[PDB]
Amino acid sequence: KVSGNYNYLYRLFRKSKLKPFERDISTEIYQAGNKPCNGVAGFNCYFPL
Amino acid sequence: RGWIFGTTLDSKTQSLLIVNNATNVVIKVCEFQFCNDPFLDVYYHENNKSRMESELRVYSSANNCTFEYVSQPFLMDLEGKQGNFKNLREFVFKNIDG
Ligand SMILES: *[C@@H]1O[C@H](CO)[C@@H](O)[C@H](O)[C@H]1NC(C)=O
Ligand SMILES: *[C@@H]1O[C@H](CO)[C@@H](O)[C@H](O)[C@H]1NC(C)=O
Ligand SMILES: *[C@@H]1O[C@H](CO)[C@@H](O)[C@H](O)[C@H]1NC(C)=O
Repeated sequence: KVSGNYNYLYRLFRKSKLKPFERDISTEIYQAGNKPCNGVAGFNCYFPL
Repeated sequence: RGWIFGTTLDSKTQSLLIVNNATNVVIKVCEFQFCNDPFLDVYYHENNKSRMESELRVYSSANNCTFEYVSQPFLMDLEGKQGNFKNLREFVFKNIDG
């Protein structure tokens, strides 16, 4: 796609390492820093995907 | 009639759904929000009437649920011609690498 393709995604941050051959798809925000966001995704609340 | 395996058992974590039939099995994986509505009758007592057929009311919702499985029945309801020799059904469940 001349404008690029954005349908192919990857998760970035998670709580711990992945077990061998186990999917961990989830829809929520990452707890980083000192602000456990409730979906606000503000500062220190990065989207995993 | 069956067993449930999973975590938090909601439409936010991948969940199992294992139910045993007369002679079948309907193991599946889904993200159903719940299915705990059997609708117990006001006269559900078996002393008067034991009639309880297809009392499932299951998989109310399925947002991302495609993985399904069916096979032959697991439990073989058998009778020793008396209740004293009850079928000591024994099962062992472990879930290493699928
Ligand atoms: C459960 O078993 C009955 C009879 O044993 C059968 O009619 C029915 O189709 C089975 N359930 C499913 C989902 O196939
Ligand atoms: C038992 O159930 C039947 C219908 O299932 C009902 O007609 C009857 O009144 C109940 N009680 C007795 C004592 O039979
Ligand atoms: C899952 O189901 C929801 C229901 O609205 C849908 O929006 C979504 O695209 C489906 N797929 C994923 C990967 O969430």
